[PDB]
Amino acid sequence: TCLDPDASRSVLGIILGGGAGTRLYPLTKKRAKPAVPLGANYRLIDIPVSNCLNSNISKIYVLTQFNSASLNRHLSRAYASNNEGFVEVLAAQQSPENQGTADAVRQYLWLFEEHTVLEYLILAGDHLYRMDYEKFIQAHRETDADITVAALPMDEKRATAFGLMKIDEEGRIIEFAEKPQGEQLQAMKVDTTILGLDDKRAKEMPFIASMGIYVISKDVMLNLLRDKFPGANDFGSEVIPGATSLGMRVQAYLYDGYWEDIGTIEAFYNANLGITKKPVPDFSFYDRSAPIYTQPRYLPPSKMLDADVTDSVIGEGCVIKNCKIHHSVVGLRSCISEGAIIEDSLLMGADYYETDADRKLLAAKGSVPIGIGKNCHIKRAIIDKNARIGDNVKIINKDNVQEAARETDGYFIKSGIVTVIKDALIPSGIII
Amino acid sequence: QTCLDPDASRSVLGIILGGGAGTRLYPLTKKRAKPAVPLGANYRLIDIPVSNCLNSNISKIYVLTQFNSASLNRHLSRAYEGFVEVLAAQQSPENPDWFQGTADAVRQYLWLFEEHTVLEYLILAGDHLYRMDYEKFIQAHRETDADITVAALPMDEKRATAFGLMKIDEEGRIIEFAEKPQGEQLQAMKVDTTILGLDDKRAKEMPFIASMGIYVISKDVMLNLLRDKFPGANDFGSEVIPGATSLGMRVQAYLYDGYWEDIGTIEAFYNANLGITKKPVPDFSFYDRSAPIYTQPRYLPPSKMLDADVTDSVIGEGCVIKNCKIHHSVVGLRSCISEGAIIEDSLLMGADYYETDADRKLLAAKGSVPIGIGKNCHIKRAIIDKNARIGDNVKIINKDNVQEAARETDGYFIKSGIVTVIKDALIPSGIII
Amino acid sequence: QTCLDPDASRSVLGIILGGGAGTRLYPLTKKRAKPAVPLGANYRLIDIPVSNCLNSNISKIYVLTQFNSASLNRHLSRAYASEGFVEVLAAQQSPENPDWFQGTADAVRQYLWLFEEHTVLEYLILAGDHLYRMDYEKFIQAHRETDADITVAALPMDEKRATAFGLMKIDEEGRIIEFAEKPQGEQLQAMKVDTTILGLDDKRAKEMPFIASMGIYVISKDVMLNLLRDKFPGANDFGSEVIPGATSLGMRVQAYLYDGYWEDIGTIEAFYNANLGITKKPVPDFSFYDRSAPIYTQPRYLPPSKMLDADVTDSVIGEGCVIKNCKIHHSVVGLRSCISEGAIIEDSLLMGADYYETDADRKLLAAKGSVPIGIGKNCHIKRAIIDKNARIGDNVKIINKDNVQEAARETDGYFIKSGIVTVIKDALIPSGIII
Amino acid sequence: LDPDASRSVLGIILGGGAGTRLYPLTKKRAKPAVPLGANYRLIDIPVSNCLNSNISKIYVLTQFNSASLNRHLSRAYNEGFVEVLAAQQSPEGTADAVRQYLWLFEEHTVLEYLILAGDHLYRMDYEKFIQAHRETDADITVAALPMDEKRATAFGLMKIDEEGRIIEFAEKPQGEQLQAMKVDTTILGLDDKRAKEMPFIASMGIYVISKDVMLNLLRDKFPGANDFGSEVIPGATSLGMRVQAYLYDGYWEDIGTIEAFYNANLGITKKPVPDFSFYDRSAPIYTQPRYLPPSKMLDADVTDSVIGEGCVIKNCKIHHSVVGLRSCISEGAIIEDSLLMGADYYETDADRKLLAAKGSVPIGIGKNCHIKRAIIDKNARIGDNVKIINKDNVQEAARETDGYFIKSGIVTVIKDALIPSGIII
Ligand SMILES: Nc1ncnc2c1ncn2[C@@H]1O[C@H](COP(=O)(O)OP(=O)(O)OP(=O)(O)O)[C@@H](O)[C@H]1O
Ligand SMILES: Nc1ncnc2c1ncn2[C@@H]1O[C@H](COP(=O)(O)OP(=O)(O)OP(=O)(O)O)[C@@H](O)[C@H]1O
Repeated sequence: TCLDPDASRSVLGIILGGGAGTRLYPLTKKRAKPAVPLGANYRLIDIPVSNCLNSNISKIYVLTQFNSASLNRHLSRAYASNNEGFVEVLAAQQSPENQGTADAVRQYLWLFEEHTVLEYLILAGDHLYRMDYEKFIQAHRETDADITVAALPMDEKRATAFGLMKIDEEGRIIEFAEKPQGEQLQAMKVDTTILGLDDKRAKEMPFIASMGIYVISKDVMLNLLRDKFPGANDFGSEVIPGATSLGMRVQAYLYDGYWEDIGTIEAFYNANLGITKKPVPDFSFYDRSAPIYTQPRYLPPSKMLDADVTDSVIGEGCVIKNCKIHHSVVGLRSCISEGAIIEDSLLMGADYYETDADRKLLAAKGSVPIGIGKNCHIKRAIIDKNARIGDNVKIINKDNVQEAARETDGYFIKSGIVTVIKDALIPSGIII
Repeated sequence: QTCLDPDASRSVLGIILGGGAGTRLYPLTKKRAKPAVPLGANYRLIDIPVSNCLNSNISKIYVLTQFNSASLNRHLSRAYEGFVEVLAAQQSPENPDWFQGTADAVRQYLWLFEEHTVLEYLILAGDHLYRMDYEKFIQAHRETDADITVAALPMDEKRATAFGLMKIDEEGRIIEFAEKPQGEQLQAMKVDTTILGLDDKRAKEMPFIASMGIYVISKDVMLNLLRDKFPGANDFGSEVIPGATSLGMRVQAYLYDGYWEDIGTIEAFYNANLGITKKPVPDFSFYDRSAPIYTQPRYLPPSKMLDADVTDSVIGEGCVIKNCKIHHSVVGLRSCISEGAIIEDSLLMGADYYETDADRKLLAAKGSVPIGIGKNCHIKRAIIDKNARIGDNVKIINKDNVQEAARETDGYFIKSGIVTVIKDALIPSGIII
Repeated sequence: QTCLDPDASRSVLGIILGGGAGTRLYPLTKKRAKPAVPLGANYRLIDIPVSNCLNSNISKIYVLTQFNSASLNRHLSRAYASEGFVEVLAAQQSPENPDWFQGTADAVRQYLWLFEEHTVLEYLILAGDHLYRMDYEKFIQAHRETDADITVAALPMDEKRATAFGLMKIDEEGRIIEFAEKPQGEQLQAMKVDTTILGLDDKRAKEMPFIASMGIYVISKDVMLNLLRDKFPGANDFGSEVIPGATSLGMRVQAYLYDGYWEDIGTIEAFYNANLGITKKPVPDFSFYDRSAPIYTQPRYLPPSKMLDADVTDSVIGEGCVIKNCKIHHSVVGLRSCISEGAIIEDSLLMGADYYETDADRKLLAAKGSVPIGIGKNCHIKRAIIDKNARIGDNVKIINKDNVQEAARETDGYFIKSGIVTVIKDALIPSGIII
Repeated sequence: LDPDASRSVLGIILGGGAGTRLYPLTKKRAKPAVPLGANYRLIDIPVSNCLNSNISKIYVLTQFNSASLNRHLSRAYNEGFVEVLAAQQSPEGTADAVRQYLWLFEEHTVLEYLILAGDHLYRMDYEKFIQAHRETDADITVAALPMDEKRATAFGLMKIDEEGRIIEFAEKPQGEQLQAMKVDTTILGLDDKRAKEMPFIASMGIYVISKDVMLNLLRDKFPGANDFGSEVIPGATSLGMRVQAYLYDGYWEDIGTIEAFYNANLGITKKPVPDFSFYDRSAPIYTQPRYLPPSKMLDADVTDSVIGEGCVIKNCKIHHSVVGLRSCISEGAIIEDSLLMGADYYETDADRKLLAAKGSVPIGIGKNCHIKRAIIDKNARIGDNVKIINKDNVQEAARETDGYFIKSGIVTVIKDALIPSGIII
């Protein structure tokens, strides 16, 4: 492995966040998508960013729909330092009221085209994966590629679930397809050994699917967005396929690592309960070499009055009273009162703590303090930031609902997952 | 409403008395400079004074320590018009066998401090737990036009006999000291804490004020006192201060109010550490929305617990807890507690790094005992310094109940009944302490 | 002796008004957001307000600007990115000058929801094209002590200079009770006041019986939301409409006297004079550097300036210049400037260059018959503003003999405003051309 | 490289010690802090090269601590760092300096230790230099500098085999031993027409040592040595260790003495290419940002000179000179063939008045002075009508009590030296 010029001074990271589907609502109701809490100590945005930094990419642009003081403070307090690097948030619009990937990038082509760089690293979507973009860049160069598309291998089963690419002798992408049913699926079968897989697993996974992350030569992208296809919206559907029709060197690169998508409540839910996996969680946030970074907070060590946790992870600066936590992920600052039970749940915690004087007024006012009230029962749920769950609240959804837009009540049910909205106040005794 | 003009940042220099040799806090100091001794699961002593200075708006700070340490330099380096530099008297991680007093350590570097264009020097002992905004303290030093201002800690007769008591006049000016006075000498030190603005009731119970290693000194005064006046004084506030007073210099007292404990003793250190899990609320809390205690950003992941039962305990960052019972203890960063373990009344300083599966399967094929508390162990009333490789079935419970014990070879010490396993130490399986 | 509490850092948000379409400083603003315009040889306009904030202890700063530019972004990134920040809030996200108008109020209102996300007590509103230094704290301190809703920095002046500003009338306590936009005749005469009321002596108060707003305001957070969302949702001008209206509602709009140099540099003529002004003798009315509150800028690490044979009178030389055998009189020479053999620079502002062209490059340019960046051989440039990366060819004489005053020749690389010739950025004027 | 330097290589800069060769420049400040090129300090050379080489771990060994030296380092420069390690507890060998801190260096988990000793202007990507030490399974790769003969015999030399391996060391060898040192630099890198022109390789004082190796060489194999050059490395070779050589051909000019120093400085003003520029499109020499204003010039006629930052120049002439930062030059003064270190700050017109009515001169070149072939240090106060011209073309001398010291005919005014009006030199 060796890139020259150095990636740090020759590559520009462009993360496609913000602009995304409301597939994560209500989590994206009162906040920029990139800012969505993850793993109890992190935020979605921290993944591609950390990967960029760990991959020696120091020039990072975070694309988003609108501006967030929260996103900034997070990115500013955790990365604003890396020299000659930077991590700037570029926002699509001027307000949270109301795009298309290629559109997103094109909007700021005027800014992008200013940096002296060889390639643009286009990272889009929402995934939990650990990649070293460097090897991916090297391939892009050692092939005089104009566009190098990262590809995920898969057997013909889950193959008709994604968009498939076809490669020639050299691995040059020659054709595309969206869930080719069956009569025309086999046509997409290529022998992936050409991309680095061993005959064994290549015969198992004879299909390649776009991963939604690319490397494009500084000049190509400018020409593609600015001239060849100025009216396109998405990349993996228009630009990429179109640059192919023009006969450009569109190369494939195979990623054989962990890759879990999390653009939906269920996927996200399950992804998060994933680090409580036995005996080894397939994805680990911490890594001796390529760890995921976050905002330094200087929170105290979690306190535990009399808790009986089992198969769960606990975030920083927690205050936990006598209770029972099972198979769950407790976010930072999370307060859990007496006799509470938490099961297969993701408690995102809080952004700040409330003092005793505070819990004092709230009481006299008859309101509920931040946290899980006394003797509450939380099952299969996501309790967003600053939730105020009153006493005796039971979130068990016994009738087993699957859809509910109970916003006014501070919640939402999707795929059977109850999700207490951020800053929501769930009154004592309420059952769900 | 009142501010330091000029600002603390550019007119004050922090001089932290990190420590020297670490005789008192041994074995914790063993080949580790005192300022770096692990504190409250995620911090190090040096964090308190430094943090207090940063929050107090003092960005220029030095840390004197008889010997140096690799980690102290890594901590400060990574953790921190400002700077934090270590000024060692001996560039060796080895515990010095020669003595160096505080005025010695300070005077030895007086020449470098002189190079700084500041009005005062803030002399702080890096051995106590507590929070303080030195801004008013300094503010006071200037408004009272004193040569040296001394922080005063009020206390009752009982606590009084183990401190350096001051006697002030009606204007708060100090005019006489007494080192750990008793009998009649003590009686003669009774003062009217009212003068310093103390509560009238909290005054009847605490008619004594003690120096507390906190001082503000005008530049010139310092150079004068250490160069001309007392060039042979070893102890700073034990001689140099009382000495200044006796020369007619303006030595004013500034009443200090709040939690304050000296933690240079194994017992004192122990206590203050387990004192963070005091059922109601710890009298001292590292966290503070306004002035928190800073430490090194480690990016450790959330602590995992397979089947734990924690009571009156605090868990640091990135711990890996299997099935076990943790009671009234402190668990430092990267701590590994194995299956069947039982922790009672202990302070686990944790580890400096995690051991991988490679070192695992290796130390498992050759048998060696990995870092952490081995299976079915039992640690009662102990301190387990960093990277302790504790075999399985170990029972650290001081059966014979020995107060003082020095078995540095077997990998540990014992003080006031506290079994402190030495850093890096290895206690073979079955061992019983 | 006394300071804010809380301190400006956590309780004061800085909102800067970098500019609209920059139609006044054209062509210096041609495809360049106003905040970015090169200033004083080694700075950009935006450095004045941002630096005043930082030096006043204000770490949370936003910069408003109708459009955007790469340079503004790169600059703020490098010079200040380092709980503070200096983010740009643009109306239009393109470098193209907006052909549509937007006001200072429409501007702020547009992002009020963002400003709304900041737990601050006040909003410091600063214009972004005024040359001056100021410790905003005491001024904010006044806003809190007098429990005002809006405090307006006031500038004393004489009848002659008053007619070009927005004047205000104060009562005995200094509470503003009236406004008048660019008042003249008896309209003006009624705006006379007693300056001693704000702390001026009687000698100067007699010399300057007027006080004009100067685009500096402190504003309680909610007074802002209320005024912009409810009380005047249709206002476009923040200072000539929204303020008076708030006054007209009986809100506590208090004045605060400003002492010192202050100069508007948003028009060409004034921009020219202010920039040339640092060459003043025996001293400059305004100095960029200062022991305690300097005007910051991006660290470039450029090498010291190189001079082969320069007869330089009353001038300023920025970082990394390359002068040969020439004459530089009463001029400002920007960073990376390249003045050639036998050149004569009289009374001009050389913006400089964004980069150095290597020998090789010069070879290609010569072979293609083009001009390298910089003032060419035997060039005579007087009373002009030469924008960044200009390629002035050999023997060019920008001397405007026909004494023209206004001329729009954007196609030839220059506009003439008030007799001041301005060469557009990256312009190229061929050998022997006389302007 | 892989792992990369940033994380696998530690930087150890040595530039303290006596180095008295530079008296009185190093009289007060530590050696690394010596002013340079109008806007720099010696230390910026080896530290800048490191950074531009992706070397983050950087230590700087100095005889003693310096308030101004650390401010310069902190202000100018999250895995990397640049820390100063003092050898003594007060300002009143070389293998010893490294050994003394082995305990500190030992802890860092790296693969190599870049050692940089001595002071001299030069730009080099230590990366290709480490890539070498790695592919050649070297345990110590030494800097190889080719040269003719007048040079070849002046410095120690290295004989290599047909693998680049170093087998011998000869300190200033002449005659038949000098001949037994010819090597044909074809192996190192240079071609045939270049090599023939210089078949002699001399060590530079820069080496790449494998982490462990250096730990063994300093505490075991040779815990009583003083120099890396003539003792540790030569011995290290004899003991039979893979000691390689690394060719380096690029502007190399030492500056350990006033004359070398002085000449290198004025050298940056030499016509065409000065041989060495601090700035560079790729790897520039970094320095502390002072936000100094542009330089004012009332009526200066300057020739073949270079103006540093924030200078306040009145009526005067400047010839073949290098004016440092904050230089205040007065009317009628004439500066030629000199180097002005500049000044560390400015004095207000209100502060100056307090000088006249005190019988003292304000920092900077007073009125109608005449500076010829001299080095005027920082904060130098030179009253009206001074004439540092060295009339009786002396050479060496000494007049500490007279704010100056003469060496190689160069009058070097001590930092803060107050030279009264009318005096001459
Ligand atoms: N030689 C030394 N250099 C630096 N710090 C030291 C040295 N000796 C002790 N210290 C540390 O300095 C601080 C002051 O020591 P100590 O608690 O004895 O203060 P004291 O008795 O109030 O006053 P003094 O030490 O002047 O007599 C403590 O935090 C201690 O660990
Ligand atoms: N759309 C805009 N966005 C940001 N700044 C703007 C905009 N339009 C003008 N500006 C800037 O706003 C300032 C104009 O305000 P100024 O202090 O001159 O007061 P004014 O012109 O008398 O009244 P008003 O504030 O209503 O324009 C200038 O600094 C100008 O460049």
